[PDB]
Amino acid sequence: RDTSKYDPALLESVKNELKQSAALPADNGANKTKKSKPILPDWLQPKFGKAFQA
Amino acid sequence: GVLSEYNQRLSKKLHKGHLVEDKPTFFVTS
Amino acid sequence: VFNKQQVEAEKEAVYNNALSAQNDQQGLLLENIHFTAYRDHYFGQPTHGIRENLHNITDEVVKNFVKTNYVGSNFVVAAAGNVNSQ
Amino acid sequence: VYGKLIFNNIKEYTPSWIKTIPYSQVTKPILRKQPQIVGKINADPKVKKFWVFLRENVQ
Repeated sequence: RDTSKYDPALLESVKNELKQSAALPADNGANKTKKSKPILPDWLQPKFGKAFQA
Repeated sequence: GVLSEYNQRLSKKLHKGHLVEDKPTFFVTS
Repeated sequence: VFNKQQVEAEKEAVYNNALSAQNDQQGLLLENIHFTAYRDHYFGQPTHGIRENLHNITDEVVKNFVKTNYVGSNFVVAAAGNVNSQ
Repeated sequence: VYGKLIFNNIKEYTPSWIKTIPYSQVTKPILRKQPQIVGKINADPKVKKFWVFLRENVQ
């Protein structure tokens, strides 16, 4: 059943709300935080100085 | 005084006897 | 000389350094113990500073900081190695 | 109260559609020392010395 007795604005709003109600939310892949890449502390690493061995 | 605590504390802003925030609050650690 | 454009350029680098501070797990945990040990003092705040405030620094703030803090009584110059004392 | 059930198809721990407050709203700490809430009896220096003695001789 349908007819023009319903205001076009009302029909558009109803259709949009019906579409949005069943829409499954999806991730946009934005506003991401940096991923940690830990490295060994300085005291667990060789000292800066290095010369020609032999 | 010994009983002054009760008298002083009587003047408090608390929701139904519970000391709660009056609005949403958010704390972050830098 | 601290130019506004230079500060604008370095804002991104400082923010990236603040975010990457987590790479050194021991250092970040040291900053966390400083934060938890001194909650009623600015001494607890992380050395890299608050992230959201990093973009708020201007040239004038840096100039005032260096002018009011880098004073003669605060400077100690130490020398070692093959250096002529006189 | 938040909304529809979200299954494991969302890879990120924090879905994008959630709301994150700006830095303006978050309350700032009061990084100043505040007056001590202490009664008359314990404010007496002799009582403080007694507490220290008990701490460092018997406790």
